[PDB]
Amino acid sequence: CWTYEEEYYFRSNFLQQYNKDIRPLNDLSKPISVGIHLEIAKMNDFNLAEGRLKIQTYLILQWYDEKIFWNESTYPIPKLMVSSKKIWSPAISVYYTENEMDSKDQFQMEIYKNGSVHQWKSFYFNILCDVNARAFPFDKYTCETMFYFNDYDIQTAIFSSFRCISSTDLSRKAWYVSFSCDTKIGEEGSLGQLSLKLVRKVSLQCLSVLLPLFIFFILNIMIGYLPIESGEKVTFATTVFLSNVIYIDNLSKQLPKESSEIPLIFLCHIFLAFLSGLSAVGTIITSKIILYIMTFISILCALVFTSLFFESFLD
Amino acid sequence: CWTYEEEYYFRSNFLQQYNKDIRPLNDLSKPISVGIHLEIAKMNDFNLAEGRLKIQTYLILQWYDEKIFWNESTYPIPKLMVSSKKIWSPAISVYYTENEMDSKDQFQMEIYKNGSVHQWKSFYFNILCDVNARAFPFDKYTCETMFYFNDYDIQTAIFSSFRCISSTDLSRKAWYVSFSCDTKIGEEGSLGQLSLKLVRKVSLQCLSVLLPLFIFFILNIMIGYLPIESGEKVTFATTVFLSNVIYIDNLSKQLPKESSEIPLIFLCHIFLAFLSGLSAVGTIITSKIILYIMTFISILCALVFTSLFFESFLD
Amino acid sequence: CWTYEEEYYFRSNFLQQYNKDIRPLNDLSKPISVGIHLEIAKMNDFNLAEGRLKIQTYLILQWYDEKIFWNESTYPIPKLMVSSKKIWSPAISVYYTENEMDSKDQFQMEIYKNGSVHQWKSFYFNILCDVNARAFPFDKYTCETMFYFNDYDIQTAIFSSFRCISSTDLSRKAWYVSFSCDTKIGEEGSLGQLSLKLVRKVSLQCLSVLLPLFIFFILNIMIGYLPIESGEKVTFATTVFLSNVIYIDNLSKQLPKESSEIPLIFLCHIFLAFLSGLSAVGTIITSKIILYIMTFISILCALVFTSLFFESFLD
Amino acid sequence: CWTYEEEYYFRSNFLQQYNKDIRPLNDLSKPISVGIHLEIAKMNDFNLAEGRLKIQTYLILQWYDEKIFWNESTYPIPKLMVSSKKIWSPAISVYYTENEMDSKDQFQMEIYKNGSVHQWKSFYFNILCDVNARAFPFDKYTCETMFYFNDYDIQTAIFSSFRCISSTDLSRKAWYVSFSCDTKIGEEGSLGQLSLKLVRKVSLQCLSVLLPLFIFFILNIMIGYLPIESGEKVTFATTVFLSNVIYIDNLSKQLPKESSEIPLIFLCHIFLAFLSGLSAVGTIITSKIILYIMTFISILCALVFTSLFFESFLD
Amino acid sequence: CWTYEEEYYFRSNFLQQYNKDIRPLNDLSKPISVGIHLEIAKMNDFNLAEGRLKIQTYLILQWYDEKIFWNESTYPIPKLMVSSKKIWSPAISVYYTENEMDSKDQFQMEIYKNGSVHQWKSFYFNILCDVNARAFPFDKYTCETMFYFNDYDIQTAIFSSFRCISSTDLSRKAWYVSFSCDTKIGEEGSLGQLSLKLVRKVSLQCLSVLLPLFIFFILNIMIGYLPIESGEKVTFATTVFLSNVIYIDNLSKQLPKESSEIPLIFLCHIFLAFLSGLSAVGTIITSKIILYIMTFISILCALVFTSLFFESFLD
Ligand SMILES: *[C@@H]1O[C@H](CO)[C@@H](O[C@@H]2O[C@H](CO)[C@@H](O[C@@H]3O[C@H](CO)[C@@H](O)[C@H](O)[C@@H]3O)[C@H](O)[C@H]2NC(C)=O)[C@H](O)[C@H]1NC(C)=O
Ligand SMILES: *[C@@H]1O[C@H](CO)[C@@H](O[C@@H]2O[C@H](CO)[C@@H](O[C@@H]3O[C@H](CO)[C@@H](O)[C@H](O)[C@@H]3O)[C@H](O)[C@H]2NC(C)=O)[C@H](O)[C@H]1NC(C)=O
Ligand SMILES: *[C@@H]1O[C@H](CO)[C@@H](O[C@@H]2O[C@H](CO)[C@@H](O[C@@H]3O[C@H](CO)[C@@H](O)[C@H](O)[C@@H]3O)[C@H](O)[C@H]2NC(C)=O)[C@H](O)[C@H]1NC(C)=O
Ligand SMILES: *[C@@H]1O[C@H](CO)[C@@H](O[C@@H]2O[C@H](CO)[C@@H](O[C@@H]3O[C@H](CO)[C@@H](O)[C@H](O)[C@@H]3O)[C@H](O)[C@H]2NC(C)=O)[C@H](O)[C@H]1NC(C)=O
Ligand SMILES: *[C@@H]1O[C@H](CO)[C@@H](O[C@@H]2O[C@H](CO)[C@@H](O[C@@H]3O[C@H](CO)[C@@H](O)[C@H](O)[C@@H]3O)[C@H](O)[C@H]2NC(C)=O)[C@H](O)[C@H]1NC(C)=O
Ligand SMILES: CC[N+](CC)(CC(=O)Nc1c(C)cccc1C)Cc1ccccc1
Ligand SMILES: CC[N+](CC)(CC(=O)Nc1c(C)cccc1C)Cc1ccccc1
Ligand SMILES: CC[N+](CC)(CC(=O)Nc1c(C)cccc1C)Cc1ccccc1
Ligand SMILES: CC[N+](CC)(CC(=O)Nc1c(C)cccc1C)Cc1ccccc1
Ligand SMILES: CC[N+](CC)(CC(=O)Nc1c(C)cccc1C)Cc1ccccc1
Repeated sequence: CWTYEEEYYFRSNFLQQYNKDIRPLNDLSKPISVGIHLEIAKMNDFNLAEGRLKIQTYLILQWYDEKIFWNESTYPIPKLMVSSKKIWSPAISVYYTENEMDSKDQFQMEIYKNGSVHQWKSFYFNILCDVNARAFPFDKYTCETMFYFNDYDIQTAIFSSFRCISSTDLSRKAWYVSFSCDTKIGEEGSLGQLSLKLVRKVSLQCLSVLLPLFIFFILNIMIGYLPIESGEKVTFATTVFLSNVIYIDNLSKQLPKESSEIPLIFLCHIFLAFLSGLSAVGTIITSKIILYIMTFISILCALVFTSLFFESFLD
Repeated sequence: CWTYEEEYYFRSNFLQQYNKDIRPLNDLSKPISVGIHLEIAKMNDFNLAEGRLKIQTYLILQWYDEKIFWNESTYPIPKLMVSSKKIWSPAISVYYTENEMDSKDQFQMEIYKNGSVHQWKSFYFNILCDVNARAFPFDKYTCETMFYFNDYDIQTAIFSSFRCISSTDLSRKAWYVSFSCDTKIGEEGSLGQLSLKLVRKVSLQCLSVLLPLFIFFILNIMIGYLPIESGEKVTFATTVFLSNVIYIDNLSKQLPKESSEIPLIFLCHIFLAFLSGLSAVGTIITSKIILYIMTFISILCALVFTSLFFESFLD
Repeated sequence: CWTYEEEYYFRSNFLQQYNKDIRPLNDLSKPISVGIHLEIAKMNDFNLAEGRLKIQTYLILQWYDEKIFWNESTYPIPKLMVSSKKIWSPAISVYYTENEMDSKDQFQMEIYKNGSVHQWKSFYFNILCDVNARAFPFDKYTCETMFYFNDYDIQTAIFSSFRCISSTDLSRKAWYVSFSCDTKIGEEGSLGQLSLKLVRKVSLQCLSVLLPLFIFFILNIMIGYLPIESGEKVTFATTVFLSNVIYIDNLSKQLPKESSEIPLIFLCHIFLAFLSGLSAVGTIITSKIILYIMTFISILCALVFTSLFFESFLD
Repeated sequence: CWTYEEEYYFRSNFLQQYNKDIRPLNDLSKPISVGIHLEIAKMNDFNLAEGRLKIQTYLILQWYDEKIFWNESTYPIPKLMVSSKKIWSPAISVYYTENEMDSKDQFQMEIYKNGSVHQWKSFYFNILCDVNARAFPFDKYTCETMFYFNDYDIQTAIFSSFRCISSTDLSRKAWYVSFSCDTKIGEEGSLGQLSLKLVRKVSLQCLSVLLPLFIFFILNIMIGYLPIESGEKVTFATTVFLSNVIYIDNLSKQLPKESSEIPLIFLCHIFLAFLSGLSAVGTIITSKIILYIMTFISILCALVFTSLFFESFLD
Repeated sequence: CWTYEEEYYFRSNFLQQYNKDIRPLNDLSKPISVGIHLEIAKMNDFNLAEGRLKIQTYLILQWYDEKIFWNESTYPIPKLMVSSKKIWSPAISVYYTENEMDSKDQFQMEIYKNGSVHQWKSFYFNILCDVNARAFPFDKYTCETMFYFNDYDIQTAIFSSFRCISSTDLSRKAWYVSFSCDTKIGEEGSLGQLSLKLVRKVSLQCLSVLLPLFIFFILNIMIGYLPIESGEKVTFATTVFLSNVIYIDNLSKQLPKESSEIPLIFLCHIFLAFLSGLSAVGTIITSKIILYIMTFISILCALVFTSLFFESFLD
């Protein structure tokens, strides 16, 4: 039941010989052990096509201050909240986001009688991702980032643990999210790794991108069965060809810009456009002076590519 | 009728033994009760398609400072405005917007003779929303967020109330907005839950989504009654099929992404496309030469989808 | 002809018993009168379709400091420039933009011998607008916001005047701008109201939005006078309908998010698409088993709508 | 060869009776003369269609501090670098960008033995521009802005000079950039006027726009020299009409907004559309059963517009 | 094995006669030598079409503080981490990004017993690039930036070295990146010149602009060898030519904005069009009153352009 006056007197006289610039140890030749417990709360996913996933994480850093220990016999307080600029706290940062991460300290530290210190932090940053889009829509992403100390190497401060959990609502929207994190020993200090794996789901909206690949397909075989007596055919074919190539342009603006392998949808569209153009050329050449063969080739190639797509299919 | 000199003296000598880092209580073993009165002022709606609603709220925090009580006998001032960095105030935040909420303190606190303190705050944040598009064009959105203390748990500071009102303009902008908020007890402290539910008002701007379905329904059913003597029947069937599939492609781009269940319009149109394609395939197979039974069943399937669509109709 | 040393001596000893947190009045029970002179400098109009106009205004606040009066007999200075953080100034803000307006105090206050103080401020904020699109593309907007004190109510500080002017270059670019501003008495203090009225010009570039409609009108009535012999008519028409319904979606994207009345362009496009669909159905049923009648109906409806548009026409 | 110790001693005792809030003059009734030397380094051009050109400029302000003069007899230092918050420097700003210019001071001031002070500044601001698109694609723009003291009027501080230069790599791509600079005298003190004139280059990619102008020209002339025996002439004329109007729309989507006058190419294509439609309706009348007059009118108008276009043609 | 108390005592008494505004030299008439070691970590190339590449670099500045030398005999500390606002550090900046680079000092400095000081910095800035489009899609970019001291010239501070390395993952993604950096001597002090060269990799996705040309080429050369007896030849030529105009319009939207040369592919296409259209004209006009000649010229010039492209062809 500590009253205001004694908490005031304590706060006046509990950092007497304390310098927040010095790691709180009785022997400074050894590292200070900091534990981390991380929770991935949300993902943005806006620029995931360009290779950047904007995620938010919550950290609970825990360490031991060996200079701010007291006992209730003299100060009947079991714990306190102390601002971040009054005592030593470690500065953490993640690779490739130093300049685009505001890092405003707003959560005070919580310090116990025996020196245990807990600090709350939240990071909102881009984690770069590598895209495997051979099967599209069902692209797969792998992401990685490393947390490190802003000022301390392995001989000055070390991550004693690194655990990650999830809010259970990461994978609720069009992603299978699987994470793993553990502490590594980097060249310039102790690092905490964080690896994410995102696998797109089978949403109807994502599969709508297949319909164009259907349309042209129909239109393609639909050049064959037309008024061959009329020259309209060649013109019609040309028209289709144009549309197809234009669509490919628009298509390239959606595909993950840089995949480990070329997506099969693009190859199918290229094949269809090439076949339509050659069909127009062939019909006009015949008019100057194959059907079943063209249909057989189309069927063979399309079935091979669809079989590959089924092979790479996920559920 | 306090003059400038006596208010100057009071301001000089009214925080003598006061530390703003300490909750203003005479017994600190119990939580400080903070009451909140909230008003949802505006909505953005821009990114509601992605699943984020950007709202602005005005908060009136009210608590009791037990160390700044005075009486008019010695200080003829009934109330004062004192800056946010002179006396203790609680820092509030909302889930999932810690790192994208500027939180600039610009309104001073108002303190009465007996310690009653009122503070004004304004938050402008993204409240994540979940979309149900079963009845699209009309969609339903549910949004939720929680307010919490940056620094205090249930044993150090508690929300004694949580009330919300509106500006009477949220309803006007093409949305039925209904909200409900109350104080909860979370795992890590007292929380203020705020829940929003947005339905979409009826607009004549949804003939854009009704007309195509009606016209395509009529065209599709009219394929049965044609100059069946003419082979053009299969031509009409194919052209209608392509038109339907192109419409599917266009439509799928204006449905919400994270839809809980597939919208009914999509099912109606995709089934109509299936029907027309089956009709064309049957016509061509007959020309070159179970189908009828399936078509008969299909019409019933469309009747089922249309009944579900009308059952979910709003006003 | 005051020298550096006497201005130095003055600046050292002219805020002796002054607290910038107190209103500079000899009797603090009465309000402090602050006069405002505003000027709308520029408009953005980028997001005006979404219902937000971004304007920049210049303010000249003028009040009387009843505690910093001096006379040239002792200090040969007629006036001074004193930084904003040395003497009391009122904090002003506007509705619905508290969280997205960066308060950078960069202009010093100008204080005369008799206490008159002038301060320069510049605000850059969104002002929400209500749209009327009954006549489109010649849409009309009404916008409105209020200025208020951050920290003072009617019994503490009051706007003694509120006057606005314009830079004369507001209406030079595709808008007729009319403004009006006066001081009101709000529930929570004195308010300064600012009302804008924007009316779009007749820019011939804007008129191209009517060009697509004309394309269809032609194609539409260009369905009857064709090689009807070729049942394909049905097909051409179905193409037309598809095109119209793919346009209408983009147009709905273009239209103002919400209008007090439904724009006529949308209704006309809906009618044209409907007529095209019925034309297809009619040719189909006729082939299973009007031209001049269809033309008369189209002419009547179009003339009625254009007559309503001309009735609503302004300038 | 001044050592560390004597520079330390100098820095300690060279602002003894110096207030940075007072203009450094021995007679403060007269203005302080500040000289400016500006260099336009880069332009952004991204929003130049909307009328905003984002430019970066480097300023070297020069003035004379009459209170920080010393001689090497007592302080063997010829010049020093002193931070911006130790001595008086003038605050400069530009019109219509006060709220969207960071204005971070990062370059120290260079002060010589006799008081001459040089300061570096870099502005990155939008400068509103007026577009003249009569000649398209060779559109031309004019921009202007003014620099002014944040805190001083003509009787307290004046610009003694205002010179400008370019970066020598400014007009090297797609623009003929010209500049002018002079010291005006407004109602709120001395002003520094900066005027820019941008003229688009003759990049052959832009000349691609002229290809359609000839195509649709060829097509209109071509309508007459065809198998007029076939009534299809109506169909072909309607086709060129529809294509021309569709183009007109697409091009209008490219023309700059708020243009001073309607571009010539727009009128050319409008008249070509009119000619095509007139020919189509004339052929329809012929089928129902002025030609040479229409051809003469069209040739005259098109040749007049082309002569004009080529008259303004640059290079 | 230094304990907390002696490090506290050291930090209290190791900046006794130190001014962080003074370069840490014993003879200040000579420059202070600062070494740099740079690493381009990532690049964004989102706006690379506009000519701006956004790269992130990591710097390790190294210099010698001649005033903070101590020895272990009195202070058993071999090195220390000291904040950036306790001792002198140089301010570095790069050309043309002063106003769009946050520059937050977050990494402390590491100082050794003998005065060697290291500092960590990270810059995230745009580096302007020049585009060569002669080989399309295999465009080549050249970029350059210059690092300099915010406050020091060649007689006050100098870059003793300037070395750059790479993270080895720059070129992993659709770019050949080759850097080079060395120190220069500019007119405003020592400079660090950084040069980049980007050359797009030869993918298959970047070979979908080959097919549209090739096919078109054939089509264009297939206008001559046709059933010339059939007058429809001219109609097919108009169809292909309209396709050509549409494809030219599409392609003009993909080229880099400001290329030094004229993209060869764009040339090929536009020239093929103009000459084929002239051939069709020639045919119709002559009938109103060459084929092989136009085919020969088209082949000659198209092959000349293709060879000109193959010349610079990369892999
Ligand atoms: C320093 O003091 C702190 C708190 O005074 C100690 O931490 C607390 O230690 C107790 C056990 O001594 C923990 O109790 C256990 O908590 C878990 C919750 O995960 C619960 O499941 C168990 O049934 C049990 O109640 C308590 O959680 C823990 N709290 C915190 C915040 O750490 C710490 O152990 C002391 N260290 C030393 C070296 O004395
Ligand atoms: C501490 O002092 C404050 C103000 O001096 C007290 O708050 C005020 O309490 C009075 C009643 O004592 C309230 O009067 C009532 O106001 C309501 C408005 O809802 C009105 O409908 C009633 O007819 C009556 O006039 C007054 O509103 C209220 N004002 C504020 C700003 O809180 C507070 O009760 C005092 N606390 C204690 C423990 O004495
Ligand atoms: C306190 O002192 C200030 C400045 O000495 C007084 O304001 C000034 O008052 C004079 C007249 O007393 C004004 O002169 C007039 O100015 C207008 C411009 O609007 C001009 O058109 C007239 O011909 C005449 O010259 C002067 O403008 C005005 N200046 C300012 C900045 O307010 C103020 O009246 C004094 N107040 C008291 C209570 O004595
Ligand atoms: C106060 O002292 C400063 C520097 O100590 C003087 O500025 C410098 O003045 C000298 C002449 O006294 C200038 O020398 C000339 O420089 C030009 C460069 O344009 C050169 O072409 C000539 O051959 C000659 O060397 C020097 O440039 C100039 N430097 C600067 C940075 O301004 C200033 O004149 C003194 N003022 C008074 C009132 O004594
Ligand atoms: C001032 O003290 C610092 C550190 O005490 C000295 O820097 C260090 O100097 C030693 C040699 O005296 C270097 O050792 C060598 O390091 C290289 C790594 O490149 C290694 O390959 C060699 O086998 C050898 O171990 C050490 O690297 C170096 N460290 C740093 C961070 O620079 C510095 O030389 C002293 N200055 C003077 C003037 O004595
Ligand atoms: C949900 C409360 N939340 C977010 C509002 C995060 C939090 O404690 N989750 C958490 C963590 C971080 C680790 C393990 C287990 C759990 C449940 C509080 C918070 C913590 C640090 C910084 C900011 C907020
Ligand atoms: C409209 C005035 N307004 C916004 C300009 C908000 C305000 O009082 N509404 C309100 C609240 C917040 C609670 C209950 C009842 C009402 C009417 C003032 C304000 C309050 C807090 C923070 C910022 C501004
Ligand atoms: C044009 C000079 N200008 C803008 C550059 C604005 C200014 O005085 N016009 C003004 C105002 C604000 C009210 C009434 C009458 C007039 C002429 C100076 C300025 C004023 C306040 C803040 C920033 C700049
Ligand atoms: C190129 C060096 N540069 C830009 C990196 C600008 C500079 O000296 N050009 C300059 C100026 C500003 C006026 C007249 C003549 C010249 C050559 C240095 C700089 C100057 C001021 C502010 C920031 C940087
Ligand atoms: C990978 C660690 N990293 C980035 C996390 C960069 C780093 O040491 N690479 C580096 C440099 C900068 C120069 C030479 C050799 C190497 C390996 C540390 C770092 C350095 C400066 C600023 C911030 C972080």
